Amino acid sequence: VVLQRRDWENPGVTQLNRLAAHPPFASWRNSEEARTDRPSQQLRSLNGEWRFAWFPAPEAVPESWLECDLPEADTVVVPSNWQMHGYDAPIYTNVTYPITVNPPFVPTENPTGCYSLTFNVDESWLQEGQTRIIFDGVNSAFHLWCNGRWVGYGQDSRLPSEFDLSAFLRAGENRLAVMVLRWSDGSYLEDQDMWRMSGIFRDVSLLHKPTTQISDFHVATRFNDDFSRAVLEAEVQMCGELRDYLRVTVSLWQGETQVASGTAPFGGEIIDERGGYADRVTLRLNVENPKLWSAEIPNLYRAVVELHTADGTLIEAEACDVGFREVRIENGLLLLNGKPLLIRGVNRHEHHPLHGQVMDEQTMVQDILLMKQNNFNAVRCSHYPNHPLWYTLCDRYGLYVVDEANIETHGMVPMNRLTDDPRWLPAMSERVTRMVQRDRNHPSVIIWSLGNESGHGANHDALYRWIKSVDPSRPVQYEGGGADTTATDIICPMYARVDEDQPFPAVPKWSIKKWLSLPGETRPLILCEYAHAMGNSLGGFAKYWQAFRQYPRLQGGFVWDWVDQSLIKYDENGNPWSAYGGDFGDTPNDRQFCMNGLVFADRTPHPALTEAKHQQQFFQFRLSGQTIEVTSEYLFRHSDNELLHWMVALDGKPLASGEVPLDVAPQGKQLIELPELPQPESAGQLWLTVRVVQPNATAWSEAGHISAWQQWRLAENLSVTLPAASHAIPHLTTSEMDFCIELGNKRWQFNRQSGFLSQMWIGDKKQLLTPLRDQFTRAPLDNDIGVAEATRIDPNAWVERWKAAGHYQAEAALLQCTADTLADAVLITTAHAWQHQGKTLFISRKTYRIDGSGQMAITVDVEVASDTPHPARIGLNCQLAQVAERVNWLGLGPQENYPDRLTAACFDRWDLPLSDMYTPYVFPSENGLRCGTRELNYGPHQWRGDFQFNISRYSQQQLMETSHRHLLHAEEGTWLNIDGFHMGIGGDDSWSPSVSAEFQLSAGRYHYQLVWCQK
Amino acid sequence: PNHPLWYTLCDRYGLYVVDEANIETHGMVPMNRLTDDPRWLPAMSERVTRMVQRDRNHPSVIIWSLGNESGHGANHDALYRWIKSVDPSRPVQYEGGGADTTATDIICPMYARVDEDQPFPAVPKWSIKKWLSLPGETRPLILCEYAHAMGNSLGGFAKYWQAFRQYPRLQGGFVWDWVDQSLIKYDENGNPWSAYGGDFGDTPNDRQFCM
Amino acid sequence: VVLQRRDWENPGVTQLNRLAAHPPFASWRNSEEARTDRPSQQLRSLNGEWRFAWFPAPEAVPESWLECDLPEADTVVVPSNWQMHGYDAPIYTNVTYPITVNPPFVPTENPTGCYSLTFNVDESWLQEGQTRIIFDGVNSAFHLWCNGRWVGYGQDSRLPSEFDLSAFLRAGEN
Ligand SMILES: CC(C)S[C@@H]1O[C@H](CO)[C@H](O)[C@H](O)[C@H]1O
Ligand SMILES: CC(C)S[C@@H]1O[C@H](CO)[C@H](O)[C@H](O)[C@H]1O
Ligand SMILES: [Mg+2]
Ligand SMILES: [Mg+2]
Ligand SMILES: [Mg+2]
Ligand SMILES: [Mg+2]
Ligand code: NA
Ligand code: NA
Ligand code: NA
Ligand code: NA
Ligand code: NA
Repeated sequence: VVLQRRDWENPGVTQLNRLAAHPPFASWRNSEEARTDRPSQQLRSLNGEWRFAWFPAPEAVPESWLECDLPEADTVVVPSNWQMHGYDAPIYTNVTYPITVNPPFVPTENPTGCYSLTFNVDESWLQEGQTRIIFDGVNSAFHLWCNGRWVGYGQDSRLPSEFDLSAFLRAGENRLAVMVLRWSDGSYLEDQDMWRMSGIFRDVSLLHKPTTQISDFHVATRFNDDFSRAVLEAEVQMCGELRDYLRVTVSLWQGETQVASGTAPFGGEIIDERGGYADRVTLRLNVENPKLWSAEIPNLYRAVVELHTADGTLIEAEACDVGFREVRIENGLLLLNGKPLLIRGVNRHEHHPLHGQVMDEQTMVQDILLMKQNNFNAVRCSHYPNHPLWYTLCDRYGLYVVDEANIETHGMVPMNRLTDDPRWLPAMSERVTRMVQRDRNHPSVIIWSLGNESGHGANHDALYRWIKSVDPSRPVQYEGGGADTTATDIICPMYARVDEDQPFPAVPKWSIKKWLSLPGETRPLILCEYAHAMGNSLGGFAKYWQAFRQYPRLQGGFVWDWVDQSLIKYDENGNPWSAYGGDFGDTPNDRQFCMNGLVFADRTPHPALTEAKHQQQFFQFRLSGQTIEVTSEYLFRHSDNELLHWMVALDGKPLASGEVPLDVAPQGKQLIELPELPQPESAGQLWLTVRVVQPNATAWSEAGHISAWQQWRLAENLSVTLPAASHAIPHLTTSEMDFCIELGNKRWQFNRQSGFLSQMWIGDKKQLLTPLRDQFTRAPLDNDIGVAEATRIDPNAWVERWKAAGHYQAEAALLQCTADTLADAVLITTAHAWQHQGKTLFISRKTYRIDGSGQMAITVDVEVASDTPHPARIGLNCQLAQVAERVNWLGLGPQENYPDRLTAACFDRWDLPLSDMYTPYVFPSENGLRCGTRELNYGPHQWRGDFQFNISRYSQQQLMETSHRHLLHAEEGTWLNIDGFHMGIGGDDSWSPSVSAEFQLSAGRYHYQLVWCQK
Repeated sequence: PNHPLWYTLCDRYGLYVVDEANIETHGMVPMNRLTDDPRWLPAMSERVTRMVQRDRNHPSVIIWSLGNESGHGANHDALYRWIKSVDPSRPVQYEGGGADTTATDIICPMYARVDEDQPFPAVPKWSIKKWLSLPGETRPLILCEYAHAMGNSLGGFAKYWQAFRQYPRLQGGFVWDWVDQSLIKYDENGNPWSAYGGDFGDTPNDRQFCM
Repeated sequence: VVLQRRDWENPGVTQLNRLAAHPPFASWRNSEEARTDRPSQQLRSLNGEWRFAWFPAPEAVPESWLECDLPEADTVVVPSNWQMHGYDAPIYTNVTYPITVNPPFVPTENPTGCYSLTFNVDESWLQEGQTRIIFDGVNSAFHLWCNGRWVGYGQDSRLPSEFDLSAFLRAGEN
């Protein structure tokens, strides 16, 4: 019958004998436990060691397994994904379905997980009431047997499936048998861009309820105009036998204080001609001056729902955290408690590099802490309902949540093929309706989402209206079909750019500024996805935030995304390395596209995270003469855990510092006048830095937390004093092959065949391993690479244009190499042409001036042919002989920064270990650049000028040639890249050119100057 | 939905048709117990979607109905929007939950009187003249059922028609109903007679209310 | 499977193997016949004399009935309501359900109409294309078998239920 019906190939059967969905239950039999959220003896965990056997198909499972343990089975921890235990390979595919697209059919080879548990049930649980099993997450579908008897069936990987086991259990030893199918008709609705895994990956629990029970409860909070009065409305539903003596009490608590209470017998108001709900009641509680919930101040109350008898005997209690907040759209603005939100959001998948898609509390808290510490106030559940604890944590820590239905049909052609099909409406409706029924009481959830990347079908319109009808308290959004369809309250595009239109047919991505004012358009715009943080990315992130702040109806967005979906593999010596698509024999696959995070999989930050933090700052600063103006972007809180540290430094040398307490009302301004600063004697640029510091620890941060910072140039004194002339004079030695410059024991060698500084000497120690040459290329970032365009690779991608123009193959041709003796210096003049098969790409003209002081002044003038694609960089490189421990620089830092991602970096004197000047991106690329650098120190060398640089033990060539970071080997000496100019990194998306025009090297003629000397 | 030939005949002879989904849950307590329940949405959706897919090409079909006497539930709102989305060419009506809910483009009460209010709790039947001008109301009013023609009836039929002609937004209605649902039985003499509820041993029954 | 699954007591199962709904089809192989709305050779009526046996419950139906005619069956006109042929009583109730309100369950004593038809199919219909059966209205739910083999299931008394019979039919008698 089970093998005969094939319920996993029928979108009309999404469950059999599954109980109704509901908010989180614990069936407390003690009111104080419910109030204080203590554990409940009526809610047991079945997590721990289970038995597991893997089969290639459900037809291969022996019938004996229903009755007793398979000797061949292993003992595994549950929850788990079975790919994480190595029973088969996890698959990384983005858009293309991991199975042949033939709905509703799945492959006959369907990996099957056979889970079983032998466990005790006490007779007291069976003597009365109802015992149910709860599977919080099973991927992708499953049948359930209890003591050899079939119980039911479930689909939807991301919401709990519950079954009444009351008639199946015996007192004493019981056995569960769970047959989990990797593929089902549900998989067609689960095409999210992530690892495709399977198994019992979320909690399993047993819940005992009395026969007469609270079956559902809904909490709403409505307010007066100024939010000084609230009504809390609680609708309560029961199951079992109705009796006149039954009562529902709802009490509301602030800490240990009961704030309000209401009691009523069952019997709802008249609904229609047939009467009302005899099995429901609605309690209304008045609350004066409620403490309001926000991400800023997550004020929470506790509501306790008691089912009891008139004489005061408790039957059972349930409870939830209540956050008094109103979400509404009015006049084109999304308001929370009357105030326009600015969403500092991120998309977050549930991912662990060891445990796969199994979530644990520690990882969840770590993510929330890091989010809040980096000025995020909002998270999108991309693209499925989360582990239930996630919402409890967001309620308490204070984050705005977009709860999203587990529906994505990205790989369909066209994308709406299923979602326009009425045959798929039931299956889609359950994914939406069961999420709402589960999560509707969480205050952190402020917006519902209908799913992701499933086009726009009539099924979306139906389910949009269903949500609007059952829950008017939360806007509904959905991006599919062009981001502004009739199924969305919010214009919610993905990767729409700030100023640049991308007018695709049918589904254009308008520039976000333009989008708001299209004829007839009134809604708020919040990007559901933007700033694709794949690898070295988040270029142009500041452009988004400038527009967010300037335009009221641009209310932010959610970065894609939080955490790299890299998985851990082990080499022969047991050393872990980070793996991505294809590393498990999974094919077809989308390689490194699973890694788009602001943090690595182990939650170590990428440099891009600091740019996010800075741009999402909650205080804005302006400087006018002596006065600093601080503006608060908080909506609800005063700045009561904030002080402003200011610091004035001359070229990194502190000159004055101080601190002022911040007392800024929400949306307010404070004026801080600095003291009149003493005049510095020496030349250089004064820099003002201000930090906002949180003196007191919070639930989410340590004492001393820096939340905001800003820098300005103050007065500059130009160096006018003549460098007191040295008496020494360098000597020119000329041979046919070389120009050699000599000063004391210092020697500079210029090769006359190549035209490059080929070697330098201090005494008898060589300084270079490779000659100092021009470099116009970088090891391609993920943004440079893009995607494959079916029959070939996209010719529009930066890497493809560079390769086609012969940038990586370009060979230097010497045009001129001359030497001149001056009064107190030797002048070397060179010119090179870089050519590809007869076409001149670049001309470099250099002068090298070596004087008595031992300094070599390099002047570089470059012509770039207007018809060659703009080059990745205009700079010089060499492999230095020395490996030193520290790198010291006066410039932007301390972290990696690029021309379109350097707003977070500060100008100062920085000192780091060499290893910190390399960014360990899992997919290797150009990395570790620091911009606006005036002085660089490494070992015996000092370079001065105005440049960008990176420095590491890996050549651009190796980075370019290596697919994984663990495969990188330190080279002899140290590779130095010094750029006069470096192209932006982009990142608006990672599958098309995204470097903005002002960050491309398009000027045609470039000049930079550099001084190389010994320090 | 009717036998498919009905719509062909209405196309050709010329009658305006309200096509109505096969959903009536009158005997539930309260009336919307199933239609507000998301577990019943799939079964309900099929009765609406499959009607629209069958009948959408008939010119005689000018209005879609979501069913009859099933209260007002969230499933009605979903299915109302589904129809507006797939077929913008036809208004959608539904009488349940008070005749003027968010699930109807047309105020479509049953047995609302001309001048007399019937102020039932939750689901009042206002006078039709009064209903039109209720604060914020703009929709046309067309009675889905009026003038209950049971036996010696249609008293005051003129009163409806006077109002229909006078008020532009009173655009008429559908009499209840066309044909007596009596069945033929045979006695001892083998002579046919007209039978109603109870006459087949059927019990409980509602007697002559089928006529 | 059929008696075990009890699809008639499950609001999540409204059909099995039923084809998508669509506007009226006739599948004319001649454009002029289509234009003039004349009969189509590809649309046959199965109305007429069928075999029928009444049972008090689906459990009471003999397995043999799938394979061959039941001797106790009567020959009846279809389309028909079996109450009009006197097999059980038609019930007139207005609001109150004729069954106990206990959704989704129905009485165990659930009158069951066992219809059958022996009919012929042209060999040409089977050598090419797709042959479907169309039930314009069946009240209130039904399972369908063809040549002893289970085809599918349908609900909603007032809309056509269509099933693909191509793999079930043989040339000649079915
Ligand atoms: C590559 C695009 C055509 S689809 C693109 O893929 C991304 C890869 O991280 C994300 O999954 C985005 O949501 C999706 O729009
Ligand atoms: C008797 C009323 C309470 S219900 C009333 O019954 C009528 C009897 O013909 C019709 O069926 C109407 O549609 C219905 O509203
Ligand atoms: Mg299925
Ligand atoms: Mg996708
Ligand atoms: Mg704990
Ligand atoms: Mg059924
Ligand atoms: Na804004
Ligand atoms: Na991705
Ligand atoms: Na590489
Ligand atoms: Na009129
Ligand atoms: Na009647």
